[PDB]
Amino acid sequence: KNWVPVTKLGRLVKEGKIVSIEEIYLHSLPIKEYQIIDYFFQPNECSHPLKDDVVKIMPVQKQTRAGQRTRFKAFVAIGDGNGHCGLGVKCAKEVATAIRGAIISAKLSLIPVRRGYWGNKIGDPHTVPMKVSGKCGSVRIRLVPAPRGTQIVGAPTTKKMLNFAGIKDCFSSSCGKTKTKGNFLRAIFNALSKTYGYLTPDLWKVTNFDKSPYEEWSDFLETY
Amino acid sequence: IYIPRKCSATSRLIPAKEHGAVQINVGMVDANGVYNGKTETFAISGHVRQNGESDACLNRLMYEKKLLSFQN
Amino acid sequence: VRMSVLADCLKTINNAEKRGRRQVLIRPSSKVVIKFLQYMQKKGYIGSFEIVDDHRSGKIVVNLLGRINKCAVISPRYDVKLDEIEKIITSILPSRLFGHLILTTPYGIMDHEEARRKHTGGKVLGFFF
Amino acid sequence: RMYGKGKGISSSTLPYKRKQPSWLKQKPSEIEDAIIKLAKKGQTPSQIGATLRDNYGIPQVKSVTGNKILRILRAQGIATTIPEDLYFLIKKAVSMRKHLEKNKKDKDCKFRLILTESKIHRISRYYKRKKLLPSNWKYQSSTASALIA
Amino acid sequence: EKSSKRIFQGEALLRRMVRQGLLGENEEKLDYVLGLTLPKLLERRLQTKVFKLGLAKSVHHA
Amino acid sequence: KEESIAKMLICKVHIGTKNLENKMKRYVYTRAKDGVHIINLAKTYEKLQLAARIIVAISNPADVVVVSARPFGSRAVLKFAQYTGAQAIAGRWTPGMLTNQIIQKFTEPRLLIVTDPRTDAQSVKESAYANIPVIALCDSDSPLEHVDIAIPCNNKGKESIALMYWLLAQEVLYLKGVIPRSEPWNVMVDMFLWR
Amino acid sequence: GSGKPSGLRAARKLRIRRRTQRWADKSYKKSHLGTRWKSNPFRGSSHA
RNA sequence: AGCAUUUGUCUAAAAUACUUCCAUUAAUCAAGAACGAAAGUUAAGGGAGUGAAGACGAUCAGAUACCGUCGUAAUCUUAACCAUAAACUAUGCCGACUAGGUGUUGGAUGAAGUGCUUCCUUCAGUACCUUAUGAGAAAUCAAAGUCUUUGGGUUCUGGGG
RNA sequence: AGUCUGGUGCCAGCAGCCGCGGUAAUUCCAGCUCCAAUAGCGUAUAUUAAAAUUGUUGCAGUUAAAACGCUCGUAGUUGA
Repeated sequence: KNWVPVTKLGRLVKEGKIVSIEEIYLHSLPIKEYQIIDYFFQPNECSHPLKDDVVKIMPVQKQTRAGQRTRFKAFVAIGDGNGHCGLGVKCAKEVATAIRGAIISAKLSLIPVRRGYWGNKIGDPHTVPMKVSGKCGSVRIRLVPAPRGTQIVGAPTTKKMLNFAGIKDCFSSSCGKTKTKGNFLRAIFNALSKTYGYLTPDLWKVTNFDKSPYEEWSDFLETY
Repeated sequence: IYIPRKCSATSRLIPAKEHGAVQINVGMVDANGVYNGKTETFAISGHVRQNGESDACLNRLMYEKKLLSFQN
Repeated sequence: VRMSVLADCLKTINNAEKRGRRQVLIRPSSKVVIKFLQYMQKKGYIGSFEIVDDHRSGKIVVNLLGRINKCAVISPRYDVKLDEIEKIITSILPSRLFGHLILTTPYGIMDHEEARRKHTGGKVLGFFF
Repeated sequence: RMYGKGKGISSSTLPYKRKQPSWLKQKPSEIEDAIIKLAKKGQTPSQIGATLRDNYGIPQVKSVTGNKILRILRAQGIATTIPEDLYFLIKKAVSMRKHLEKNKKDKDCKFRLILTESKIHRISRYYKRKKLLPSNWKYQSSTASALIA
Repeated sequence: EKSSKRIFQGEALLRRMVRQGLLGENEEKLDYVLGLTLPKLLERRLQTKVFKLGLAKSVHHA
Repeated sequence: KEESIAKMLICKVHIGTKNLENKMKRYVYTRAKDGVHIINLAKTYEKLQLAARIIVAISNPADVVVVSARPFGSRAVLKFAQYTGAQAIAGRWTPGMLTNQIIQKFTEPRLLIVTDPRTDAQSVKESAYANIPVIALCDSDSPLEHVDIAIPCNNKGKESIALMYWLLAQEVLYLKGVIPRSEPWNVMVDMFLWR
Repeated sequence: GSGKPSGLRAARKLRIRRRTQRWADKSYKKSHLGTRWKSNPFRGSSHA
């Protein structure tokens, strides 16, 4: 709506000098502005609008001279259901505040997962194109693709996370302590992140580069 | 769908959300040593920069491109 | 004591790729190592390699394309039959889409798919992707 | 390294070419004769090779003659029944046992004496397998003086 | 492709699924066999058909 | 060419010293037996021109920031910045300044030019989180980590810093539309430096 | 291997080490030792 | 395990050097064997000092303890034995590959300070400091790295209290 | 799937497990409502998955359990 970005990259997005989040991922630019994501996934106009879910509220306590203080850490999962997941974490003294801060974090956190085929090009992209394994704390979680009709093989937490990411046919497995949920979520998120990190034959081809938004819109960027 | 890109120096793929890797824009000269219109751009991964081999790799790449003559 | 050269050599190549070397010096040299490099060139992983002659043992200097995610050796060199291959690749490879599992079979050293198409089992040497 | 804790690599470098030097164009017979004289004088094959390099100035026999010195001695039928290497090892072990007989409190001498004899057994077993020591042969410390006599 | 068990079993399964009425007109390939869903199997039931034809006014009535 | 090279040669720029970094030895010419390192300087000149080539190719020079912690280098960076239209940053780098979006010094720069990356280390670290290539005037004891462009020089004297920035400024002004390359730039030689 | 032999002829070692080391588990000890049928009064019945 | 006076003797040892010899002799090893601190046992010396036991004076609520003074066994050597210790780099051994700098001990290579001294290059030892887009539960670790992207070889070991 | 109603008051008792009960009980004893599966559903013992907690695939051994005090060595496994 009428919201004000104070970053120049934000202001480019606000005007519409940048078409997609994909370009910002291309030039690997830091995102400290939620409005970019809100503009691109435009709730009533979007093809695949971002869907939220508070996965875990946890008590944590400092302990002090005059007694205990309960703070609340909050983990939230957000996803388009098609290709972009986000995992957001905030600790605050008040639960609803924690949840809102986490949702803002989740939008900033927003990452593209690579979706392809298990094998043959006989339908649409539907799962990770290869193994990814992600570690956080004790827990190392491995996603490995399954053939079609083999949707969401894994634990409930994994099912939800893969659904937000838009992954269908895959096996999940795990090593270490699953029970620690924040690490478990993060380990999944780490694996999803690795998907555009692994090299594939299609990426043997030479790469040549579009120029920076900071050079493409330099005059408008000075002006506004 | 997202298209990732690779480091010029190492061939290595650069992740989407990494936030440290860079694109180095090098201006071509005009005959009297003024800025020409054209610019050659090269992609440097964060790992090489953290190592501090970026200057050496860049020098090797510039020599291959004929943008430096002294090689090393 | 040194035992099989090939595994340490492939780990060295993996380390070299992780480091980002572009070229690397293998101090071991053998017929099987040469065949493996020729095979890696066949599958577009390795470029050119130069074998340097010393009577005691040559050396090999390999130009790397940086495309490797990992190259490794399976020891012991297990026997594997044609229908067993599917289990082995499912275990080893990052995907069924790409990556290459290498055998030695009575039609020569070759990857699993080629061997499978041919039709003979054999011993497993290694893999790369 | 077999028993030591080192791994020192000081050794013979060896040139790339197996061809004769420019300096010496000597006939095979001259090279055999020179070795034969050293052998006859009672020098042992390592000593002969060392002497051939230093005293006679010649690059080593396998390069200038195309055949190993031990093999040349064997071909003329004059090669020693006990190995040079085995002879020195047994001699060192005998020396240690003589010393140990005098001194019973030298633990390191005892430790080395079992170690060296174990090395002799391994070397002996290899020589038996290559058929250079008899099938019935065995090392004994009693007969060791007779062995190197 | 081109395996005797595979082409025999696949042709037989597809024929049978067509006869049961699970598969559509051009649904004759293995990704449609994977494509099947629980409502479609339920739809083959006689009570569902009796409701559908309008013989009864509800599935439970059917 | 050679007159500029000679001015660098008479200047103190090429005097390397003991404790010299591994990476930098391809720019060192020889170890002196007196415990000092001679720097080739010829590669430095061509490399400085490469740095000028990257700087010129930037659409807005006023988004290109110069930095020096050093008291004596502070005037030299400010004068260098004044001519080329850059912002100079002197003394403390407030640690969140590029990264943080509500801080007073909130800045989205295109390129960063560093006086000694040993001294100016916080800016160098921040620059890597902000995806900036980084030019750095590097010395014997200086890191080469993070930075893409390394310029060899002794950076512990005011005249050296000033001469290299002054020469860089002439080269950039020549690459720019400001003045023809045919005639020497006569402005403020021996005069960027501290009082 | 590491802490295990790879060896082609080492199936012998793998069997023997597995056979010896299996006994350390409590459930296994209870299941395969005779004490079960002895000290327990019910001895393979739910009910008595 | 352990090893510090002088000189000699009997012995072993590693690295360096080698256009010297052998020609696969190897690696790790159930069984079995060797060496194995301290204390203890048994026999001779010796019994200085220290000193389990023990004795007194205190101390103290009590003190059979700390503290003070005395003091047998023991400490030491020779001759047997004994066979364990936080017998700890708390990290099995062999083997490759990996990262900088500051050092340091034993050799070899070059040069300049005044043959020698220093420094440079290199080997085999050996620590520290920083760095690990390496690792790990973190402490930390250049090995505890090259390990769900899991297989260099091997012995031994553990399976909740 | 209930901050539902009375009675009991570390008692009676329940509850694989964590726990509830010592006076304004959401865990007991009833009652009410709700929920799950259903002509079947509890309970126990046996056994598999779970368990990459016996580990070929596929464990762990600096500090959590675990490198034989140390070395040689036959069987053994491995051997450019």
